[PDB]
Amino acid sequence: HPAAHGVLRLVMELSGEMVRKCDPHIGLLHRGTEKLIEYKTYLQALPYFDRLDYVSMMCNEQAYSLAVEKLLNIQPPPRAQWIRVLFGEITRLLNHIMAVTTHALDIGAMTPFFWMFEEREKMFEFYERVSGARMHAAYIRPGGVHQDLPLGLLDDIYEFSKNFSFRIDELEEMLTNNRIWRNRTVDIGVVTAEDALNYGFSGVMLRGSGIQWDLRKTQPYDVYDQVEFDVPIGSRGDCYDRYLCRVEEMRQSLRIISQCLNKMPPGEIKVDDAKVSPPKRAEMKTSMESLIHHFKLYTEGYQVPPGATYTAIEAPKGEFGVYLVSDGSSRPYRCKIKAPGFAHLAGLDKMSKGHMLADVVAIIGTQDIVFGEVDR
Amino acid sequence: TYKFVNMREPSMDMKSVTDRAAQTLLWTELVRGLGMTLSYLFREPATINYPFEKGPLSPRFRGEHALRRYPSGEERCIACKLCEAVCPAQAITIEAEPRADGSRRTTRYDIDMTKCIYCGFCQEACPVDAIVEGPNFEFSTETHEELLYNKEKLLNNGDKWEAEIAANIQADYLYR
Amino acid sequence: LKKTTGLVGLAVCETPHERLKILYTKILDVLGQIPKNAAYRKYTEQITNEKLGMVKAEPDVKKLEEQLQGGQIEEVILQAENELSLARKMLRWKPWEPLVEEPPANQWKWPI
Amino acid sequence: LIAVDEKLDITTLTGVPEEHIKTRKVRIFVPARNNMQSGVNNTKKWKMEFDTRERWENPLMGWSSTADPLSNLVLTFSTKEDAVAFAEKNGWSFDVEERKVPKPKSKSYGANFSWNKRTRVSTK
Amino acid sequence: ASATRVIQLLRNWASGRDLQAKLQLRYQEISKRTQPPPKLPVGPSHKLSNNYYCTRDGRREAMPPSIVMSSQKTEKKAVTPAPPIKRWELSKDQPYL
Amino acid sequence: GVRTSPTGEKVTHTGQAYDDGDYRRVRFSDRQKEVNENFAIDLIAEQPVSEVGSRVISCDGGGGALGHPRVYINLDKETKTGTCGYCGLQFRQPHH
Amino acid sequence: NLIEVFVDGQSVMVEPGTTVLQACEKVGMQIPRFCYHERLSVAGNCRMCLVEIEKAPKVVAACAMPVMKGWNILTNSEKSKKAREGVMEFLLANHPLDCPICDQGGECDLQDQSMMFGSDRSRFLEGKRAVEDKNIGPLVKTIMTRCIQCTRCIRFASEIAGVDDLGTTGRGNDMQVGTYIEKMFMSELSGNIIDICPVGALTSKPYAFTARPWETRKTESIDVMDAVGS
Amino acid sequence: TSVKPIFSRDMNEAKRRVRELYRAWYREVPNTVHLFQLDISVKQGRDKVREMFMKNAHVTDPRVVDLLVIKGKMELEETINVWKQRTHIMRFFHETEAPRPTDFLSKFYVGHDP
Amino acid sequence: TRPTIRPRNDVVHKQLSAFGQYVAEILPKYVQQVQVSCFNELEIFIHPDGVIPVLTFLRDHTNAQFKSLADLTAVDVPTRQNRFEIVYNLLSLRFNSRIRVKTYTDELTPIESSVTVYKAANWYEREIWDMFGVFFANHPDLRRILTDYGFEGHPFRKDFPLSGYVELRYDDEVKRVVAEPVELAQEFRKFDLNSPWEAFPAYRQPPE
Amino acid sequence: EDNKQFFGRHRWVIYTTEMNGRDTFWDVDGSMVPPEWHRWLHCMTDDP
Ligand SMILES: CCCCCCCC/C=C/CCCCCCCC(=O)OC[C@H](COP(=O)(O)OCCN)OC(=O)CCCCCCC/C=C/CCCCCCCC
Ligand SMILES: CN(C)C(=N)NC(=N)N
Ligand code: SF4
Ligand code: SF4
Ligand code: SF4
Ligand code: SF4
Ligand code: FES
Ligand SMILES: [Mg+2]
Ligand SMILES: [Zn+2]
Repeated sequence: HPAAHGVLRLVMELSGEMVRKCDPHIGLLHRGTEKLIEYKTYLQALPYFDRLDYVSMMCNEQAYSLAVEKLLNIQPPPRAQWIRVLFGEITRLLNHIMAVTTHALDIGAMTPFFWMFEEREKMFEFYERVSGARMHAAYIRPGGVHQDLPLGLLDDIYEFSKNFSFRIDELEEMLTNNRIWRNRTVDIGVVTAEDALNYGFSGVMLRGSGIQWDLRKTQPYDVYDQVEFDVPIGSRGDCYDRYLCRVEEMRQSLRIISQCLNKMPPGEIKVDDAKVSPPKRAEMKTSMESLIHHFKLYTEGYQVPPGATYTAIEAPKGEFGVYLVSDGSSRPYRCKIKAPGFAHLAGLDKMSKGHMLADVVAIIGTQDIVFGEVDR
Repeated sequence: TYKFVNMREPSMDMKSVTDRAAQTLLWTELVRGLGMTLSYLFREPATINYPFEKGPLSPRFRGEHALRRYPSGEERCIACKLCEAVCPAQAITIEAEPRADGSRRTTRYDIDMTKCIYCGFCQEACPVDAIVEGPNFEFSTETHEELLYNKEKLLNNGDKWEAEIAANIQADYLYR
Repeated sequence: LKKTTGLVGLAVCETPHERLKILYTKILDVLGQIPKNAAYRKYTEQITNEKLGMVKAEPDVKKLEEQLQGGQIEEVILQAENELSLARKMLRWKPWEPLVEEPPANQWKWPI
Repeated sequence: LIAVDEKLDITTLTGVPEEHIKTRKVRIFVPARNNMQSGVNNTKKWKMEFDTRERWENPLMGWSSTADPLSNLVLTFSTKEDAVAFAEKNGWSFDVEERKVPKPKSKSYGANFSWNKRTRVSTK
Repeated sequence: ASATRVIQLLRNWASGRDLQAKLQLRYQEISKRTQPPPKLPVGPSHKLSNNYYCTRDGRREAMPPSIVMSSQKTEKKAVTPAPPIKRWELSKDQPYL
Repeated sequence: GVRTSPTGEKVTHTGQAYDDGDYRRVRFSDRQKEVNENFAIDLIAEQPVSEVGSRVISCDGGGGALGHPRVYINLDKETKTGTCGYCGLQFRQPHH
Repeated sequence: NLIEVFVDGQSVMVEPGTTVLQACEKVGMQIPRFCYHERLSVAGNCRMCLVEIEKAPKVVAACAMPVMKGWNILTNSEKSKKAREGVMEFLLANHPLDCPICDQGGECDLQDQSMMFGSDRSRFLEGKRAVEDKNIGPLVKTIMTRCIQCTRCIRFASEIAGVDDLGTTGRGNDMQVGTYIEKMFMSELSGNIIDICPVGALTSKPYAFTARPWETRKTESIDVMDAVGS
Repeated sequence: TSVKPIFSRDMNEAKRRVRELYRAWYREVPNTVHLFQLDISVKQGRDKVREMFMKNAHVTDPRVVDLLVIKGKMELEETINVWKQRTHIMRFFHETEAPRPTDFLSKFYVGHDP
Repeated sequence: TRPTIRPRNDVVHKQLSAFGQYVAEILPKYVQQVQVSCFNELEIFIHPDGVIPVLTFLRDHTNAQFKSLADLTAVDVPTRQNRFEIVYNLLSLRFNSRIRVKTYTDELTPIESSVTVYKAANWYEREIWDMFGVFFANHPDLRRILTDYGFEGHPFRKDFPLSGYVELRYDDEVKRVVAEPVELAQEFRKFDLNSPWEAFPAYRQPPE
Repeated sequence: EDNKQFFGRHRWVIYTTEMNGRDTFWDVDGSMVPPEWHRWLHCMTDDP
């Protein structure tokens, strides 16, 4: 189904076209990612996180890296942290473009889809320049980032950010004050603050319902405590308010990107500890200790001290969490992935009470579900 | 800090009420959207003329694999199996034995390109730059079996793309 | 006074002080049935008397909200209702009794 | 709280096929130290693994194929009693191998230079 | 970009903004595809002296969790997991949209 | 340095060649067998031997950080050449 | 009678004549080692097993120092860690960069103890040492640039196999292990020198280059070539 | 040792639940054959229900019986609601699996399997 | 400066320890243990039948307003008598904190459903049942959520094979997708990676 | 090459009508370019 994102079976009971109940049948994209992660090492399990929410890829990588570094008791260097924050905001822009345009396409509008996907193409070029892969970069790793930026990336990112607010403005010219869009979205999928908190919603759902909560502000990670930005807050808790929150979050991510570009520091890109991050190729090819550590890291992997951690980040779709359990070996004993869309899709049935088929389509769009992360 | 996305109230003066009534009766914002789409109609399209034009790529791009050689012609791979150990998807199968001249060289080197996830760990783990991910990405086949590369196929890819592979590695080897 | 609380589904109360006093008094009455030595009773009685003293001391809503540090006055009332329901349930559960059962010998060992 | 005078058995709930429930003999053992290294950190936990089954050669590409779901399955247990309890409740047959620890040895550097004993070394 | 002056005027009038100021097509304003060779820094642990791994070992400083209370093993004020979160301030840059 | 089997099938540098009675040769009918023509063993044999006047020499394969790990070869045995085993390169001391 | 010693403050009763290494083994701590094998004699020359006694100004060789009454053995002390780092630095300073072409590969004690007890960086800015390779028959392949002069093969040869054709010739940094003549170390117990060599200097020639330790599956069976039943 | 019962306390109540589940499955086979357009007979479906019930006849723990009837109710509701397809219903019948030999001589001929 | 070592927060450590003592005093009937990890995470080990009282206290109490259920999973540890370890991750927005509550259970022992305290527990407990076999007593609708229809076995258990026991293909004779025993063209190559040299002395266990 | 066109359209190739032994008058592939011109066209370098 075009509106079902490919791998959702929504068993719906309809009285006429009014929706009597929704019974989301998921697992059509369940792969066994957690079992496979148990069978891989810590470096081999990074692309699995790359492919979970395949619209916020560097965000998933950052969450996994933060969890592993917390268990390892190491600290990424400042330049690595600033690169992580910059690309996390670029990833947030990518994800919010995808969310808004696909929501508007399920409504019926396609020109914004095409425009903002041209912008997505430019950001994909940035991804490919740093990493060599257009989406599944596998660039953010425990201990920092894999490689340093090429010598024109910051200038090109500055140009892109310079010419992007106009694209957001053109997007808003077609949707914000359009009475058809307002009729389709206003007072659709209203969720109260208490209901959102109990059902376990996070991120844009809470902010649209009016709860003042954001992990980047309350529980900062990396260098998010050194950047200034505003947290959009909704009032009516409906699709229109969540759309406004997402657009304003795109603008605030532009703010953060500008600050990162101006404040990028010099230095190294990974923790200067060859027992966790690999040494450089020249050191590997000239130094015996470096060659030994390269061999051991790429065959067995670093050992992680035993323990369990739950680390969460403010991914573009809400709170993305990882509960990682290590038994002192080079391979993770347990890895539970908390995708924010799981709870939202669980709450889909309540939000669609007393609505119609088109309303349910709009509600799915405003929840912004990725079934890769839902099913894992 | 935080901001309210939608908490403004409209003024109730007669001029503003008349303006809103005119917007309701005369579809002002609808005409505005029409004007935006007309502007995009008169702008320049952003389409490249594939296959006669190609999108930009970088020296870091990960495409089809290749096995390199030394400038003397000797194969770089020494059957160390680091790439096989580090491969996330277990796409590499390597079997080796001493050669006739006593070198440590591979007899079997298979990559299942239907199992590979094109992550580039193998070229990071290689201590002699033998296995690389070349710039080629247009290698789609008509049968599944043709995607099960072996040592002869990978060596042919390396010999065919050696110049471009060497140029890319020269460009990007100072960042590694 | 204020038009909205800013939270969907949470209405504004015209009489915050009286409602808060009623809820705190009900909470204190319910806690009187819990045994005196129960650790639950002492702490919640302390916090309720601390918050009941504030509501009877500050007539201004904004100053009272600043003093309580519990968000808005409607949020404070909702939290009082939740605390009252929890007090009733804890009276039913009786969790001050000694431990039900110690776990097996190696039940929380890690790594293992 | 009911009382059952029965042995625990969850074979009907595990979902394993009857063939792999009945015809499988797991081996509970402590792994032997790899002779190539002097470390002894891999000889501390009991392991449970299944008997080897057939592996043949794939006609295409010559890979090694298998039909045994439990070929790569190895479980780690802290104690022999725990391992045996798990094997019994899951219904597989089992063979238990007692742990082998090196016996204490009397070492003395001064024995290398004995006045009249054969322990004197001819080199250093 | 390459366009007629009348077409540019019609685009500006219809869109309401000066499009040439913010173009979505890149005309020679991007960085060159060939760059001078870089020289990346080394790091903080590349010293030849006073640099012992025992003093910069993150993993070996990890400790098992501290057992605050175990079953096997005055008037205290009631406490909270953390001090209550302070109320957010309304943005000065743009409080309302 | 490709070689032809008695069945008309090319022999790979690893010696692979399907037997006469092997049924697996059917996959090559109406199609071709992928064999690389260049043989690394032949090329490295074609390479000459570098004479250096030192007891120990170092090889990194050429290119520095683009070669292989640097290794040291001891040129003391006069009955044979010292071979860098990463790149199979032979070195010798000036005799006579 | 047993004497009481302390390992990291934990009491343990050991027989007199027990070494520091064996006391730590009894309390469950395995001290790093290269030249110590429990089946061979005590040599004490690699110096990898140095530990600190609580009041002693000088670190002692754990593999050869008998314990005295009331000693506190600080296994993970700063002096012990620094001693291990220094010894590993010297070893890896002269070792060759042969890990990818080395059969020892992923089952090397030099690699594992370097990753656990040594530093992560190199300060050696000089040239390395290259040693001529010897030939001792068709079973054992010798690449003696990887030798760390631990004298395990010498002690094993003489003591266990009763064959005294292995030793050290020369002295100083140019010390070499070999027969000094073209002699084959042929004996019924030769591959055990392949097993006990902690580095890749002595490796199996039939097994050369075929596999890596992490790939292989280990099956515990018995031997049928003779009636001992190994 | 007293253990927390899932349901049924003793074994007789577990048998009662088993009989209720068997009746529910017995009255569902005609509707299943009709809706899924199965080419099998109603007698074949009832026989398969009987066979799947009989393979657990050796259970003597009431908690295991309770879990079995819970799973049976789950897979019955997957059939009444037509969540399952014809594919799964016919997966119950192993219509494509080749008959594995069971005698020692045939097993010896085919391969190394015990 | 120690740039490569994570800085520690003793203030947060002390706050978490104090709150752990507080809750352990308040609920002595169920709480068996309280721990604080050195990266400042509070962990509470309770008796399995105290799930509802402990969670209701942690949600409604004024000094612990853990209004959000961040996660709910289980861990399979075969070596234990009660192999399954149920973990609840709670987030308190009022005090900007997070807590963890862990209980234990085995194959045949049910755990009371917490859908009456948190509504996310519905799908979380359905997933726990689907992937581990743990039964939840008063669940509104307990069934498989992720596995295929009619799938037998609970995949996330340690004793379940990675590739399972069955695989799917389309059979032309019967004109439908069929399930057949698993058969791999290339067997998964199991690697023994653990080094035989102990890495972390701080976690060393007694020889016993 | 035409630098006046926007990035991506500034370089292009007109394929031949016969390569090796196949007539490519209408059937033109993206893999018909040698590796050096492939790099030049995909803009991994600015030097032809
Ligand atoms: C012949 C060519 C005509 C071409 C016209 C093209 C116009 C532009 C085309 C784009 C529009 C097409 C998509 C838009 C479809 C939907 C448009 C729409 O919504 O219009 C309805 C619009 C919206 O209503 P709501 O916002 O929902 O408010 C309801 C409150 N309960 O309401 C309308 O009815 C407007 C319809 C136009 C009314 C005509 C104006 C009346 C003015 C009267 C003055 C003249 C009086 C005559 C007497 C003269 C006395 C001297
Ligand atoms: C497959 N994914 C991720 C989609 N978003 N699909 C879609 N049709 N919108
Ligand atoms: S790119 Fe990654 S998945 Fe592909 S062969 Fe290399 S290591 Fe394996
Ligand atoms: S990592 Fe390189 S040298 Fe080692 S086996 Fe792979 S391709 Fe060969
Ligand atoms: S002996 Fe060990 S450290 Fe030396 S080259 Fe071989 S694997 Fe590497
Ligand atoms: S060859 Fe091996 S066993 Fe002999 S002294 Fe050298 S390192 Fe030790
Ligand atoms: S092991 Fe003691 S000095 Fe070598
Ligand atoms: Mg050896
Ligand atoms: Zn070389």
